[PDB]
Amino acid sequence: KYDIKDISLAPQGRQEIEWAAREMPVLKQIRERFAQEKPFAGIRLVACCHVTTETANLAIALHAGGADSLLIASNPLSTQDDVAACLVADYGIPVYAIKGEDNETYHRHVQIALDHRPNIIIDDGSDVVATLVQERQHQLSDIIGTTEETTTGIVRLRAMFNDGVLTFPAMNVNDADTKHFYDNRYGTGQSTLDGIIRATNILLAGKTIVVAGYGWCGKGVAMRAKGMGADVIVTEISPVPAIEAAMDGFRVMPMAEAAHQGDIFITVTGNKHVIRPEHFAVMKDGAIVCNSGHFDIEIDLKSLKEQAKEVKEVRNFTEQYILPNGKSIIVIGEGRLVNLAAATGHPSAVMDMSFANQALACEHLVKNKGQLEPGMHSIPVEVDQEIARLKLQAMGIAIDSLTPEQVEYINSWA
Amino acid sequence: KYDIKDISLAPQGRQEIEWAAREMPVLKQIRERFAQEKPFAGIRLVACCHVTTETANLAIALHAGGADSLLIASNPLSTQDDVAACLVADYGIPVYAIKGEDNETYHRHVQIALDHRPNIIIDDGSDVVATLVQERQHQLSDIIGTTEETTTGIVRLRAMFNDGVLTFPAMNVNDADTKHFYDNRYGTGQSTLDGIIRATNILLAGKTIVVAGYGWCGKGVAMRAKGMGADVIVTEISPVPAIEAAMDGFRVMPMAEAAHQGDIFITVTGNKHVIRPEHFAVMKDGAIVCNSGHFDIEIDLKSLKEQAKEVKEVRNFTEQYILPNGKSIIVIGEGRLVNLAAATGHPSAVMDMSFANQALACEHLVKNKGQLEPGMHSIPVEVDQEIARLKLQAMGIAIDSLTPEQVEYINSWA
Amino acid sequence: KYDIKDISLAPQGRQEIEWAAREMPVLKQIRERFAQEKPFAGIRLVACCHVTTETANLAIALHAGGADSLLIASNPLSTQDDVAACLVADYGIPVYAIKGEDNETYHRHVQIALDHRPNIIIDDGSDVVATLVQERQHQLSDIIGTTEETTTGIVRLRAMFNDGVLTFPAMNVNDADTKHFYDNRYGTGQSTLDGIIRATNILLAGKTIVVAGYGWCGKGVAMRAKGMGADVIVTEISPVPAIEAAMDGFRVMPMAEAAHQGDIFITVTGNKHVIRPEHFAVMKDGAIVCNSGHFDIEIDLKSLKEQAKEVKEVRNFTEQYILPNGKSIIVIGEGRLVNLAAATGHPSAVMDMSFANQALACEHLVKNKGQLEPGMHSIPVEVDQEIARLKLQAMGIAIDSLTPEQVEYINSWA
Amino acid sequence: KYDIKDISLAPQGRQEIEWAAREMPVLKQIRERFAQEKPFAGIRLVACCHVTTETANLAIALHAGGADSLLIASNPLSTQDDVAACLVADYGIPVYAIKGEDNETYHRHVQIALDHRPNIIIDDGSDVVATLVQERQHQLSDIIGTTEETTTGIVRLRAMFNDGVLTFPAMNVNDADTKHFYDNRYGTGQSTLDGIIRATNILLAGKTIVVAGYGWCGKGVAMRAKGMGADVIVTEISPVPAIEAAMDGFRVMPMAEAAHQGDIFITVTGNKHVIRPEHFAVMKDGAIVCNSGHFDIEIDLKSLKEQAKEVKEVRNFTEQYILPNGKSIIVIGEGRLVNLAAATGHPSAVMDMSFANQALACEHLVKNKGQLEPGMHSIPVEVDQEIARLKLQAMGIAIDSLTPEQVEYINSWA
Ligand SMILES: NC(=O)c1ccc[n+]([C@@H]2O[C@H](COP(=O)([O-])OP(=O)(O)OC[C@H]3O[C@@H](n4cnc5c(N)ncnc54)[C@H](O)[C@@H]3O)[C@@H](O)[C@H]2O)c1
Ligand SMILES: NC(=O)c1ccc[n+]([C@@H]2O[C@H](COP(=O)([O-])OP(=O)(O)OC[C@H]3O[C@@H](n4cnc5c(N)ncnc54)[C@H](O)[C@@H]3O)[C@@H](O)[C@H]2O)c1
Ligand SMILES: NC(=O)c1ccc[n+]([C@@H]2O[C@H](COP(=O)([O-])OP(=O)(O)OC[C@H]3O[C@@H](n4cnc5c(N)ncnc54)[C@H](O)[C@@H]3O)[C@@H](O)[C@H]2O)c1
Ligand SMILES: NC(=O)c1ccc[n+]([C@@H]2O[C@H](COP(=O)([O-])OP(=O)(O)OC[C@H]3O[C@@H](n4cnc5c(N)ncnc54)[C@H](O)[C@@H]3O)[C@@H](O)[C@H]2O)c1
Ligand SMILES: Nc1ncnc2c1ncn2[C@@H]1O[C@H](CO)[C@@H](O)[C@H]1O
Ligand SMILES: Nc1ncnc2c1ncn2[C@@H]1O[C@H](CO)[C@@H](O)[C@H]1O
Ligand SMILES: Nc1ncnc2c1ncn2[C@@H]1O[C@H](CO)[C@@H](O)[C@H]1O
Ligand SMILES: Nc1ncnc2c1ncn2[C@@H]1O[C@H](CO)[C@@H](O)[C@H]1O
Ligand SMILES: [Cl-]
Ligand SMILES: [Cl-]
Ligand SMILES: [Cl-]
Ligand SMILES: [Cl-]
Ligand SMILES: [Rb+]
Ligand SMILES: [Rb+]
Ligand SMILES: [Rb+]
Ligand SMILES: [Rb+]
Ligand SMILES: [Rb+]
Ligand SMILES: [Rb+]
Repeated sequence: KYDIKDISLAPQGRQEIEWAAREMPVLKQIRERFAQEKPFAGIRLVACCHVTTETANLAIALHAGGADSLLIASNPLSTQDDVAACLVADYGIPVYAIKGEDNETYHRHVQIALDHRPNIIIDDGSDVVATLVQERQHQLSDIIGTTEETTTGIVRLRAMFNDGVLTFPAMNVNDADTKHFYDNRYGTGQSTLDGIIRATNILLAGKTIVVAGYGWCGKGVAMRAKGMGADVIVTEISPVPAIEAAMDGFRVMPMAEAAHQGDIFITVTGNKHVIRPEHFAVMKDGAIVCNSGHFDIEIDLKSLKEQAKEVKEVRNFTEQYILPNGKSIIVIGEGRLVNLAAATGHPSAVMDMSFANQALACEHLVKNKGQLEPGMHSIPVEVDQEIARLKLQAMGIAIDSLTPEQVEYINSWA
Repeated sequence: KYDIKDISLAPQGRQEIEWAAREMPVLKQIRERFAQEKPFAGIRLVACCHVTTETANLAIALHAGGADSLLIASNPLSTQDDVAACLVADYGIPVYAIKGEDNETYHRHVQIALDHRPNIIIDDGSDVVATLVQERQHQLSDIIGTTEETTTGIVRLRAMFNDGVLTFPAMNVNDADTKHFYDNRYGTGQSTLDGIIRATNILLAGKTIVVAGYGWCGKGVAMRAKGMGADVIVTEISPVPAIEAAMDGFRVMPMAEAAHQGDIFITVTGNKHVIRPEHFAVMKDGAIVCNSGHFDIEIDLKSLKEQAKEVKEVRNFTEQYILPNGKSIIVIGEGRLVNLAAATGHPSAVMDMSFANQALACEHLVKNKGQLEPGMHSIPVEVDQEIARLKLQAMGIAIDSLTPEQVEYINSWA
Repeated sequence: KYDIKDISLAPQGRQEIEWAAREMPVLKQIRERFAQEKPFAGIRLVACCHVTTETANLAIALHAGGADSLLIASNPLSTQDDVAACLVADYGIPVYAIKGEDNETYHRHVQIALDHRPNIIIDDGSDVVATLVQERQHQLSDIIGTTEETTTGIVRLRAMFNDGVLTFPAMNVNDADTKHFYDNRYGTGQSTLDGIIRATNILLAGKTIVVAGYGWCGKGVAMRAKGMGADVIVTEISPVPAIEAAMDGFRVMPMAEAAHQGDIFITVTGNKHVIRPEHFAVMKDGAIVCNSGHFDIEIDLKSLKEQAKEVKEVRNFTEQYILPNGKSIIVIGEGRLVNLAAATGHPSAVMDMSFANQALACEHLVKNKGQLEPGMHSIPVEVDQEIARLKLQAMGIAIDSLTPEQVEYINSWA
Repeated sequence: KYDIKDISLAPQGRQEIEWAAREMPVLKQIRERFAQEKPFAGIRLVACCHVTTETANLAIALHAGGADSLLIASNPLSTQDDVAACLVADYGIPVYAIKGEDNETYHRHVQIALDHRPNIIIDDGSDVVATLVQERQHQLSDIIGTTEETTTGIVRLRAMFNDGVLTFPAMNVNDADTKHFYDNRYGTGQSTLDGIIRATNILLAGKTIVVAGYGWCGKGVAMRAKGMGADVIVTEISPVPAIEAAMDGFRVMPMAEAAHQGDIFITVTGNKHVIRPEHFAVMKDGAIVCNSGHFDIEIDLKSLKEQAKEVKEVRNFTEQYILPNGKSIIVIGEGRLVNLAAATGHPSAVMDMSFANQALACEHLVKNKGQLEPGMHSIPVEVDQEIARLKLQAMGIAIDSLTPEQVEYINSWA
């Protein structure tokens, strides 16, 4: 079966999926090869991903390869209901995903997905893999391998590995060059601001925007906020990215100092409770807070709800918390990934490369079944580099190649 | 009465109007003085504006001042139907404006507006003022003055003046410092890209974006396109702004040369047929064209429709024209103002200053009734500067002031 | 005769003058017409300019036109001694200008210039014109007109006008579009940072740089400081440019608040005592202060010297003032124009347009002798626009032109 | 003994060395510890480095640690003669380095340095290490280890390793986070443009600048050229950095296409013959070419000299080659590292971290003598991270630290 909002949205979803595919030519080439070679014949697969037009294009590629897939939502607010209807109605792919589903429904979907007995699990944040290892030790025989889309999931998998429970291969998709160099940086940079503007309509120019974290995502968000005229503050816990932020022209300071100054706060750390009650207490009246790291827990919304004497929905995706002293704190997207909650996530141009990595990582797991050591595996260099070559070609860009004399010069030392 | 889509949308419109008001503190101060002083007591007023949350806040301010106002849509795609509902149901202000109305409905609304016998007309593009002068010479005895919001309207007013038919005062709101330095540049820069992204979800980074025109709007569009990672080309007809664009790091070239290279074309010239049939024929497969100047005629869409063998709707706000050779041209928003057709227009932060100028220009017209010469009047300097002082204060920014000795130094030449 | 450092430097000066001429093609075209038409036959001329390779190219053009010219230094630190040598030895043009000359030498040079009995005076800062009006009322019968290169000179001329003593025509070269849109903004933006880096070798990335003033020069300085990775603070006295700086992404605040934070301070206001004793006392240990407005009095160096217990020369163009608490304040170029004191001033590409305006303004004065009203005259629009057309062509940039139907559309209001 | 230009320059060199040390506080702390602990007592050391004020501060730190050092120039045009005089006269350190020395003198200095019988070799480009391994196999017993400052040297060392001749430990200083993230990127970005401007005085705004290579140095040069208003073209041989360049807003193309368009060409590839005769032949008349990669061979100057019918020195650091068809090619710095040839190299702020890595890498080699495997060693993470911590502290920047609960969250997976 399936569990979706409205099957009648399938014609609209089909339209949106085809529009998204215009900038996914690398994944389109992979799909056409998969249709011929059927690498996933007889394989059962579970994908826990954001249910978007880009994920649909990945799901259709795995379907073309013969995979018996089941899809569930990575996050209650990121699901595109028209996409879910199209995958069920047009491709017969079971989808368990409703935009705005409660937590009980989400956990039921994880159980149904584990009952599919997947051989391959594509995960985004590692929730299904963690639940497999904790609750379904008796199913581990099914597992050929798993993949992990995002930085937060990679951290979880390392914790699993160090705990001695990562007893199967897991492909580190996030850390492929063609994933986090583009998706995490340029994709998040544009789509995070997109979500903020779609939720609030606010002018970014002249605002002070605080970016917590200066890794791949933070560099992108700060870069684009600056491009839109914002005064950017960066917070960090490590000195190397902190120095980078300073030399990129941004003001670096502890969050306690930034909390007095920000008009908009954006967390992209992958860590818990980066913005806390002692920070809410000193924020400007009407300060906006939002999260672009995989889990909402980066903002301590639980404490904010306790502190506040009133909460009201002021707009789509926008809630106003009123503190007992009468000052307000505006939260976008209930603290969930603001690019996917309030807009449509990354453009398909960067998801082409992220999901090419997903598709070829799944092919890698099956082709090498019985030959991969348990634990985390990076994407093979040849795969990573071929995705880049294909994407640069599809963007219409030509570059140079080394001559035999230049190759001789590199290998020379005298 | 009125002519709107659905009066049941009024509670939603009220919520949106109040959200937009948060960054209109200057206009709010004017509203509060107007409610005390009633400068528009006994005055009938027509406003032909984009029916947005920002225009609503202007209409409420004129209402507090005593104006007997009637509002019609400047453009069929920019009307926000919940705003129209709120103005009718909560303020008793007649609104003739339905999103998506046809051309005949629009011209019927203009005739209704003129039958209101306004003493003051606020216009955006000067269509109502042109109709008044053309068809209603007998009504000119009613006119205390008019105002004009946008650059294309100022150009039409100059042509009316030179034709000898501008026989009343017209306030040049567009060219106030606190209007086109901010609205036209920073407002359009953000909101134009907002409309493109809401229509297409396209990644701007890595695209070649052609901006036609490097005036106030084109400077803003190019600045923010560059900030979002695009490769920017600028076209021009005048050498001073062309040199500026070169020294700002942009490529400058004729549109015939840009036509082969652009991925996204954005017209902001105020002129007719800037993108032409001979340009469509050489564009890249899947090039996107859109317009952010007041009238759609900047793109020769009539010719495009005759060159195309087929037109498809690919998603909201987006049409795909397929040429006989199979290549596609994408049009956003039917060539209408892309920021207002596909998104919500400028943020309220800059419309605060634009519409503070409108309200104070109307006050200037009434206080000086029977004393102003016919023709175009600029916004008085003391007014323009007071809007800037109030806005800067409302942004929480403090600056310096000259000491008495520094003042003496300025007036010393020895 | 002349008064220069070393005439043996002439071959070196000739080489530098010819290098600078490569990006002065507009002025070269004017020189070639002048040599045919001789507009300055029988005219005596004084030029008080920065004695640079660019001024040399201007002097050569006036010479080709027949001018009996005499050149003196506008500023003791900006004189290039090899340029002075070449103008004397190769062109027989009297030059009174020695790099590093003392104040008494400068004032002696002004007296020599006035004894030349000029009919035309080109001034930069209006010092010679003020001396002429103040001391030489009997010579005013010689004057056909004067010109003024820089913003501070225009301000002094306005004060002369309002005092009733501007009894001849003065051409406002600074405010020509092709002057202060390019020279003042992009020229100063690059050359000011050039002077700072040549004086100090300091990394700009990661520094907080305070720019006093956000007019044409301050916009350029802030733009390029930001481009080099600095955190930029802007101070102002007027709200319109303050809002601009905020929407350009810069922090705006009073200088008293900036004084605690800046690593490098750059004054470009045209006003007196913008950096003050109460600012020195709170600056960071090792803060650098410099001036890029025409006169050094923008920084209160007199007070700094009295607050300091000791001053050391730390390298060329750089002085270290040590305060009693042991903290240091670094002054570049003794507070004189840092681009011209520590480097070579604006690139010749923008001086081409500035000094094309000078040459054509002198021609305008002579062709209209005995016909111009006393007071300030702007550069004629046809002149300003022709300079822009020639410069754009010389940069190899082609743009569009309106078709006949597009022209008709502009003049249509119906 | 020693071999320098002029011992009388020592007072000026002392001044310049002290000025440079103001932004080298990390290396100053290392020097003070070294003065106490004497890690290099009884050690002989050779450094082949650019003989700059920053290298002098490193040499003084090694001297404080008890090292018996000898310094030679890495490059004939980068030597600062006043620094060389100060090291000889004030510290008794043998320096063999004359700015502008011929190739025969440079090779003699390498022989004298090898006759010092070093135990530690600090190299920049690996020339001395290669000569040791090729010519002095009988001295390898002396060697505790070597270090390598730059990317080109690292490539050479890998070639040595793969050839089986890297029979001792070599510290990869270049690839430390606190080296190539800042030095190669932000340092080269500023100092390369500094050198171009000091040599030519050219306005960068409005020029087309071609950057060959988009690694750490290329990203910096392109970023700063764009910050100065240039239209930037990037050439590459690999698709990952090529896609990055596009998404950063730059035009990516093969060098054969860029050769027609560039006004200024900058090579930062580390490879041979990136700009070739077939490229010179299509360049604009007056195109400027320069190199910022360690060796000049990135530009085929040998072929340019053969093709040209004439060469003349048009300015300091600037040569004009005239081709038989009369077009000119301008070369800066004889194709040598333009930041060091025409200016003073990187600011001391970034060399503080690069040379902290050098100093602590030398301490690491001695502390671990007899315990390091032959081959290339990366800088230990704890050393790399401590340099960053110390530099961030000295820049006056404070950041956050993880709470115990955040640490628990990272190590958790369920
Ligand atoms: N919303 C999206 O579409 C999207 C896309 C990609 C990744 N992500 C998520 O974004 C987050 C960040 O990913 P990334 O690739 O940038 O990771 P990263 O490892 O590259 O960077 C994270 C950075 O945050 C810093 N940091 C950690 N804790 C911090 C704290 N308390 N305060 C300040 N800085 C802190 C770290 O020092 C590091 O520099 C993860 O949750 C990842 O899954 C979201
Ligand atoms: N969409 C919005 O919200 C919005 C906001 C403000 C203004 N506008 C409109 O935007 C347009 C531009 O206004 P502006 O204030 O920038 O005007 P402007 O007068 O300051 O600039 C227009 C520029 O376009 C150039 N130009 C004219 N015809 C051209 C052509 N054929 N090709 C290339 N360049 C050409 C002109 O030389 C000029 O530099 C007007 O139609 C105005 O009404 C729209
Ligand atoms: N060094 C150069 O090569 C060079 C080149 C051009 C002009 N200039 C000089 O630069 C100065 C500025 O010229 P401009 O064209 O930018 O002038 P402008 O009139 O366009 O701008 C000056 C700005 O400074 C602001 N200001 C004035 N007093 C201030 C104060 N006390 N604190 C802060 N802001 C203050 C004004 O509000 C204004 O916005 C003048 O002295 C001019 O002669 C120097
Ligand atoms: N001048 C300075 O002060 C300074 C400072 C640091 C490093 N360097 C030198 O700069 C050079 C580059 O160093 P890096 O750290 O940026 O190296 P890197 O390995 O990070 O980057 C080099 C880049 O050039 C590209 N490339 C190689 N051959 C090419 C070709 N033929 N055409 C185009 N692109 C090509 C590679 O794909 C790579 O992306 C080296 O020679 C290094 O020693 C100089
Ligand atoms: N349009 C999208 N569709 C699917 N996944 C997305 C989209 N935008 C972002 N993501 C992914 O979501 C992850 C965070 O949960 C990121 O690693 C990113 O790859
Ligand atoms: N949010 C908005 N509400 C009302 N008018 C707008 C909005 N955004 C842009 N405009 C105005 O529309 C005019 C163009 O028709 C511009 O001059 C601008 O002032
Ligand atoms: N290279 C230069 N040669 C001559 N004058 C210059 C140069 N650079 C700046 N100036 C001029 O000096 C004036 C300031 O005194 C500026 O208005 C500017 O036009
Ligand atoms: N100021 C400087 N002093 C010494 N070495 C430098 C300087 N600037 C750049 N370099 C170094 O030169 C190397 C290239 O030969 C780079 O790796 C860089 O670390
Ligand atoms: Cl493949
Ligand atoms: Cl008011
Ligand atoms: Cl001419
Ligand atoms: Cl240490
Ligand atoms: Rb979508
Ligand atoms: Rb080599
Ligand atoms: Rb709205
Ligand atoms: Rb010069
Ligand atoms: Rb130096
Ligand atoms: Rb966790």
